Amino acid sequence: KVNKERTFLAVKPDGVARGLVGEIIARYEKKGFVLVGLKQLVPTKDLAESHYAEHKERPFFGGLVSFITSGPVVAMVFEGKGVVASARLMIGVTNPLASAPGSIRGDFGVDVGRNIIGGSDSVESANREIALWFKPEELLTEVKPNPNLYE
Repeated sequence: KVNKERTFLAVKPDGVARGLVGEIIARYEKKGFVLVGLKQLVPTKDLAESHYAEHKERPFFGGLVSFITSGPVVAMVFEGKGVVASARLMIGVTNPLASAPGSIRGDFGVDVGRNIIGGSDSVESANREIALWFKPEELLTEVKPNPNLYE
């Protein structure tokens, strides 16, 4: 069902180094989304290249891959109604300087290349990304819907 949609979010090495992990997780918890997967890791080049495959024909791909593998990342899966599009709205837009106050990039970022966090752009991409970053055994099996959040 609709309330069981999931998205993949990565706090990138800049977000981790700046001590923004808890702030970010708290925003998603307060919204009512449920954490169904979480880990810190240093991504491998193989994983990073697959993660960023949509950009592989562009010159900036190499820099995205080098950066995401340059230090720890906090990988997360959140679940809830419309979580893919909502999590993106909560992040802001590609340019942090154009991101509205209240959004994560709007409150915390200034540079496209140090954009703190990325989220899946679609349900199809989210399913692909979740399977890339997490083994099925690392994900919660089932979330009972909170009646205070869902009718």
